[PDB]
Amino acid sequence: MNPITLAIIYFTIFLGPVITMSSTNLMLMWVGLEFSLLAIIPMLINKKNPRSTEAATKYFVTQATASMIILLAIVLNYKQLGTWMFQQQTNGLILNMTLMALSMKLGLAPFHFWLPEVTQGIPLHMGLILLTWQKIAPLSILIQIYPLLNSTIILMLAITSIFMGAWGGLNQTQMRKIMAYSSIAHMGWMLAILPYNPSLTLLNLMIYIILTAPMFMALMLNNSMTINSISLLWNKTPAMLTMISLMLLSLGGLPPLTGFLPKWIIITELMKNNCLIMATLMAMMALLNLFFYTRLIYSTSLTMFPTNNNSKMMTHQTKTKPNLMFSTLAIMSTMTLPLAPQLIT
Amino acid sequence: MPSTFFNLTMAFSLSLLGTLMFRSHLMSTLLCLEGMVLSLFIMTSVTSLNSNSMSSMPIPITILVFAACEAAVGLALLVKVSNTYGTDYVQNLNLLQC
Amino acid sequence: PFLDIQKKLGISLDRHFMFLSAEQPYKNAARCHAFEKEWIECAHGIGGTRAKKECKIEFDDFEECLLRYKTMRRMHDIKKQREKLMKEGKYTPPPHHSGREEPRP
Amino acid sequence: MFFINILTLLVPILIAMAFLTLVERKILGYMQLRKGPNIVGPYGILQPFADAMKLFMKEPMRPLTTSMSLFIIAPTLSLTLALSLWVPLPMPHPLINLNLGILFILATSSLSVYSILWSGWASNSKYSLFGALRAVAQTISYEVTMAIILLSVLLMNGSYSLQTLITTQEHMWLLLPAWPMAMMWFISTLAETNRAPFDLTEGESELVSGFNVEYAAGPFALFFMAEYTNIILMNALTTIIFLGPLYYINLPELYSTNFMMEALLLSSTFLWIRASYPRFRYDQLMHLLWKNFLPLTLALCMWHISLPIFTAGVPPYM
Amino acid sequence: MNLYTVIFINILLSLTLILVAFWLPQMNLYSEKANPYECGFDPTSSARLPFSMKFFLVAITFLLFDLEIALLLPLPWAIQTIKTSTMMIMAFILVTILSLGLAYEWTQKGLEWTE
Amino acid sequence: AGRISAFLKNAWAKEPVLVVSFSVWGLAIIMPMISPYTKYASMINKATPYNYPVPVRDDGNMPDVPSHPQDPLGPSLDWLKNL
Amino acid sequence: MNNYIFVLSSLFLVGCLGLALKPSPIYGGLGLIVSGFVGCLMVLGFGGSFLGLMVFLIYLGGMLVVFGYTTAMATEEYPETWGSNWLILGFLVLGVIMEVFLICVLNYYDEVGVINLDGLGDWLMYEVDDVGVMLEGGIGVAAMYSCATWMMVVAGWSLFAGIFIIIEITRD
Amino acid sequence: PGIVELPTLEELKVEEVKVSSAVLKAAAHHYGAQCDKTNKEFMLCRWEEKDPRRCLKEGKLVNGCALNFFRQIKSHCAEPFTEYWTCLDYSNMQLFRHCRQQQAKFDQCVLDKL
Amino acid sequence: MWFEILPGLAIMGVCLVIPGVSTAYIHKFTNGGKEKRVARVQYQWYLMERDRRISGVNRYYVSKGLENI
Ligand SMILES: CCCCCCCCCCCCO[C@@H]1O[C@H](CO)[C@@H](O[C@H]2O[C@H](CO)[C@@H](O)[C@H](O)[C@H]2O)[C@H](O)[C@H]1O
Ligand SMILES: CCCCCCCCCCCCO[C@@H]1O[C@H](CO)[C@@H](O[C@H]2O[C@H](CO)[C@@H](O)[C@H](O)[C@H]2O)[C@H](O)[C@H]1O
Ligand SMILES: CCCCCCCCCCCCO[C@@H]1O[C@H](CO)[C@@H](O[C@H]2O[C@H](CO)[C@@H](O)[C@H](O)[C@H]2O)[C@H](O)[C@H]1O
Ligand SMILES: CCCCCCCCCCCCO[C@@H]1O[C@H](CO)[C@@H](O[C@H]2O[C@H](CO)[C@@H](O)[C@H](O)[C@H]2O)[C@H](O)[C@H]1O
Ligand SMILES: CCCCCCCCCCCCO[C@@H]1O[C@H](CO)[C@@H](O[C@H]2O[C@H](CO)[C@@H](O)[C@H](O)[C@H]2O)[C@H](O)[C@H]1O
Ligand SMILES: CCCCCCCCCCCCO[C@@H]1O[C@H](CO)[C@@H](O[C@H]2O[C@H](CO)[C@@H](O)[C@H](O)[C@H]2O)[C@H](O)[C@H]1O
Repeated sequence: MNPITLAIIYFTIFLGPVITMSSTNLMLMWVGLEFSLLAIIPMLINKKNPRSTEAATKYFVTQATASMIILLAIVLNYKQLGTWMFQQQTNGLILNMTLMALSMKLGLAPFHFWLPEVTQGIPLHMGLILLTWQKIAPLSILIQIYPLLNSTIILMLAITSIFMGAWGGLNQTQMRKIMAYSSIAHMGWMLAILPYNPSLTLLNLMIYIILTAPMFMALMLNNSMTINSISLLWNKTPAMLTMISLMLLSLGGLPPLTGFLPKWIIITELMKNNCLIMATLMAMMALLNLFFYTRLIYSTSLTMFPTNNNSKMMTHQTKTKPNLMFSTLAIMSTMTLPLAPQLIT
Repeated sequence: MPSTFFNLTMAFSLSLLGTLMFRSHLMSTLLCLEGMVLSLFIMTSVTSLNSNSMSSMPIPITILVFAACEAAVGLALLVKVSNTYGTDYVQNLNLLQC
Repeated sequence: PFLDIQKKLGISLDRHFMFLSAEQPYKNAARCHAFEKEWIECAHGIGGTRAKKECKIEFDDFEECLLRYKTMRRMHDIKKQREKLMKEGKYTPPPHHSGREEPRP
Repeated sequence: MFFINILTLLVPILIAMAFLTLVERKILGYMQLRKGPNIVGPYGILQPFADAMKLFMKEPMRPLTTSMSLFIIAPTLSLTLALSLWVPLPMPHPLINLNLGILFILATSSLSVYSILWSGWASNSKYSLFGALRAVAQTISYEVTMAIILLSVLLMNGSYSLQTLITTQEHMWLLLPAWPMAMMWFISTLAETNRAPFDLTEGESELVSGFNVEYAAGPFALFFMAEYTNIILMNALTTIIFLGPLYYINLPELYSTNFMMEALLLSSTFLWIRASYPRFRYDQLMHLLWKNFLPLTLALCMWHISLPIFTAGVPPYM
Repeated sequence: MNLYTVIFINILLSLTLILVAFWLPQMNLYSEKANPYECGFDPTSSARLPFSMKFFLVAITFLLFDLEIALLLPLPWAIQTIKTSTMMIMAFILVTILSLGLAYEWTQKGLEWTE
Repeated sequence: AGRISAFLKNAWAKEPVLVVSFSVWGLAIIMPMISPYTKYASMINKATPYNYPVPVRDDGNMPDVPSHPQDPLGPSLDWLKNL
Repeated sequence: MNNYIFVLSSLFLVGCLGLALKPSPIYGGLGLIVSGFVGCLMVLGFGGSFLGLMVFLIYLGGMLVVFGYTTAMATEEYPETWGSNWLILGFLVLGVIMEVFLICVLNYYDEVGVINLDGLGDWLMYEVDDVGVMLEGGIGVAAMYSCATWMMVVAGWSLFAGIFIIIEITRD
Repeated sequence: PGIVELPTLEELKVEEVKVSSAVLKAAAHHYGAQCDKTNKEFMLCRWEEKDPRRCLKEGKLVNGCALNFFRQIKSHCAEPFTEYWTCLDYSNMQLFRHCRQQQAKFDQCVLDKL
Repeated sequence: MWFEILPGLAIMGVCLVIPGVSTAYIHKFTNGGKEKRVARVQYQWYLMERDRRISGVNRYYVSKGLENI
């Protein structure tokens, strides 16, 4: 696409969440959700082949249906209270329908089946955008109404998302699905702590973003979609194995990496509220994430899979990637646990 | 007013049922997404008129503005789905299971 | 908001038509402007949790003006009790309720 | 007394519609160096009634492949909307006084495109489907400019009420401050009413008869009555908007007589145009409207937004 | 009420002419009369098959421009505001981006029909 | 400065619709800036009295608020009669 | 005339029931026109005018395009109608039975709260400035040019971006 | 919870100004400049009090002055006034601009006579 | 010749004047010899309703002037 289209489309993608985040009125929050939905569509389907077209279609009908449900909440609330914002007096069922619709937009299970497939049909950089920047708008709405959310709905969604994300990711050889199920599981953690401490949902989002960004950038370095494709990194970009491994352990919540901090503080704050049972199952199923992250580490940095003859040409050539952002996000996403007290508050 | 919102709200539910219960054509599911926009627009219009809130009457227009864009973007996608398989049947959009 | 930019810059992109009692074109009050203006002034500065209990009087009145549940109930009871009397034959409406008043002015 | 007032609207219009078919055939005649009808009655005056009677004794068609519900609905809708476009017209006092009459005319006119679409689709024939998909193309062509042209003219008028155009044009036709929009408005009305050189939905040359190829008898008669009623109305509307007839509150008979003379004259120019030009290609109709009229109409919309502002000539709300 | 009366009267006339057209003529139905028309030969295929739309991009661009009419139609009321500078500036920009959007599509061969 | 005239003459010959469209578009943005009447558009709209002019209680420190409407004080529409 | 609004909302409901059963998009586009028209009449009954005619205008142009797309992309040999299939015909009939039941039931257990059949018409217009002048919905919608100019920026940008969005989506 | 206090039907009795709108509109400009002080106090009462029950005295002085104003025209300028509003009544919007000739005669009666 | 078009053009002319003339007169015949009152805004509708109430015959067009006070 020509530079005018990129400027218009990339500005609109950026504009959406900023409108949702800066808006007092609910209809303007909805408007920002529409900008993101509309402008991402051309980006997703740019390569125009049978798979990205299905991906851009499944995404549209999912996110448009969820939009209509959110709008119904915004309108039933204006009927009940004559105002364009949710109040303590807003009907209970109005809030729950907003929650289910937004979770449908985030990809939280059981409204999750679309996310792994859409992430699979699109290029890596748009998976990065979809799994990161596109989550801030629905989440910023939820953080604005956390005093009102029914915790029983939120915890069932979070428990479901942590389980389904673990089980789903355990069966995947496609990296883009492993990233989608990774996302689903982490959204479970952000959502579980939402009605209690919304600040910890922002900590878990930010740490997830700076872990998920370099991971995509790492796969975008050689355009590697499979476990066998990523297994050739020792013979292609061996300098990358040291930080891919840590980021994967960091995404797994293993100490003493930055990714342990979000799970650990969420568990700590959940049990300040006596949320013992939910917290225990959440931490016990987060163990399953580490297993299929460990399996990836086995295939890439801790063993050498067979390589092919044509990869010798690849070595004669010179790469201009990755950029200075990959190194900055790799270190901060793994070696920042000793700064934990400065991140929570 | 009480009886009207109940009928309008049930109208929105029927279209949400229509959207969530696919048949063959993707175009038919697009028309249900317009049944929902029409129900929401009529509710907002009646709410604003009944309460005499003139400052809220811009809002029903924006719903139509941001509903057309979806209808346009939805129809644009339906062209790409037809250019691939020659129909708009949803059962064809299933490559991504693997 | 989540990024109080409008408040920081001191502008108002959408803050000025949030509720019924907001400014209307040609100074046309909205229905229940009096009640809402009371409720928003009651619950101002004390926070949402205090306001849910300490401005329950203002809110339940605004809620009644807006939705009129009790008003329709009450007028349903008067009309239904009159229906019962008239079937028995113990009440005939006045001339001014049966379409024969001396109109004012 | 209101029912009698419907009679003195729907009957004179229907009689005037029929004779438009006779005037069309004789003006086209003399323009082609012949005489047109002149045997069926004195100078053919009975020819319209013969054609009507013959069409309603002709066997009606129920094709085996046809979708009957829409097949029948479509001609019924066509003639209903043609007659309904008339009830708001102020001449100089309208039968039904609407605040947003102009929108009622825009909205009713658009809905009548569905009689072409549904009939063509319901015929389940290839030539009738070609005709329907030209109705879609023709509407996409003229709709955008036609609404904006009205917006430009109504910013000198102050409202969407048709009866307020009488008062706007008390001292001058809107044709003078607005002749560029009248020129573009006039061509739109030829496209709105499927009139040559824009008879693309019918287009006997390319499509045998277009959307109504499978229609015979009385159902086909209703389509024509609708087509010719619209011609009078669109030219009657153009007479009110742009050629404001003389209005004296003491002589309402003057306004009607002057209104009629200009409406007849504009209706003739439709017949004059049909005899003079070849038919557009329906792809070229879109290019005419989107690449010529639309750029000019947007500029005139911006001209007429600013024009009342920098002359302090804002029309009154009432 | 008048506007409801006049339109039922219009509908009843259209209905009444429809009934007379079907029950007055003498009808003789047989299969070869009621087949579809196609210039004297049998159709080679049903008329319900897909019919490619060579102007589809203009069709959906009509929708976007159709809603931009819905934003300009309040102008007759809007020129009654005290904030004339604002009303005018918003109006000029709105029409100008519709024009800028139209120019982009025109130069991208978007108004051209697909061959 | 020399080639433009050649272009403009060229466009004016073969594309007057666009040359007319740009001129009218650009002429509509200049005319409000330079007209000596653009200021009255707001004033006339402000001088049209839809709502009732609710009177104010005369405390006693109102020396420039008329008592009776036919007083020599208050906003006047002479500029509009003689406009 | 006391049942007037109730009937319009009942017709609106069916139009969306027929729409939800999803026959051929030729008929689904017919239900949206009749629901669009019915819904237009509701906004008129409640005192609207500009909002009534606009939603009718906008949905008239949307179904024109949708018709063009149906004949090109969403058409099969034997288009389905509401009577075409016995199972759909069952749920259209049954769907109407349910509303006659839900309205009658819910009217029995509250009598006023939701459906107040006893008092249809009594509660349509609540207040109205009887000596007003400036009250048309057009004046409220026109506030986008002065007071809620932000509404128009996002609306204009939405449409402006959409042209760029669709040209890229449909590009070859 | 409280009992709304309503005035009794004999608290609401006044002498009515039973003239058609054209009659009021024809006399509207002079009446605004003659019954102004009485009129201007009722409106102040109404916006200050926000209650119709609290101004049922100022509002009966509105009817007091409106009737006096018409009695002064029914005793000095009855026929110039009757030609004017009878001509203002004809128009369907009761527009002043169709009666500038009768209007002048009625003005040149109140001015000289009153 | 060409003037043989006139017999039909004249019929069409008479037909197109009956609507305007008949409606104007019918309005006067059903509104006491006055133009049918137009009500664009609520204020004008209020005046008609008040005129209907003070007429004494429940018709808004039966005006009462100074005779009545
Ligand atoms: C990426 C964000 C940063 C850039 C910010 C946005 C400003 C960009 C300025 C550079 C603009 C260049 O963008 C310019 O776009 C036009 C269309 O508009 C393209 O031009 C295109 O249309 C013209 C129309 O005559 C034809 O030649 C052809 O169809 C095609 O080339 C140019 O090839 C490109 O040079
Ligand atoms: C305030 C405005 C904010 C603007 C925000 C801008 C965010 C930055 C966007 C960066 C986009 C560039 O990122 C994207 O890079 C990838 C490579 O990874 C390119 O993507 C590429 O994928 C593969 C191989 O990589 C190629 O076969 C393909 O043809 C090409 O598209 C895209 O063409 C480019 O768009
Ligand atoms: C209960 C009365 C109240 C109204 C009920 C109707 C509400 C609206 C429902 C709209 C959805 C219809 O739900 C319908 O579900 C059926 C399965 O049953 C699915 O339909 C699918 O299976 C059925 C059954 O063989 C086939 O006839 C159909 O052609 C096929 O598409 C679709 O997903 C949806 O068309
Ligand atoms: C990105 C798209 C941008 C392209 C479109 C740009 C449009 C820009 C239009 C600028 C024109 C504004 O023009 C401006 O009009 C206003 C009011 O109308 C005038 O303002 C004047 O009149 C107003 C009332 O009308 C008075 O209250 C004010 O005190 C006085 O200054 C300005 O003197 C003139 O400069
Ligand atoms: C597309 C299909 C549309 C069909 C929709 C249905 C149309 C019929 C409307 C049914 C709604 C209720 O219709 C009618 O409402 C009135 C008041 O409004 C009810 O109530 C009426 O009778 C009751 C006693 O029973 C009395 O208080 C009084 O006379 C009146 O209120 C009636 O019992 C009911 O017959
Ligand atoms: C980077 C992406 C965003 C860039 C594009 C958007 C730029 C903003 C343009 C929209 C500007 C709206 O500008 C905003 O208008 C509103 C009303 O319209 C004004 O707000 C005003 O509203 C009403 C006016 O009756 C008053 O009651 C209120 O007190 C006053 O604040 C704001 O003071 C002004 O800031």
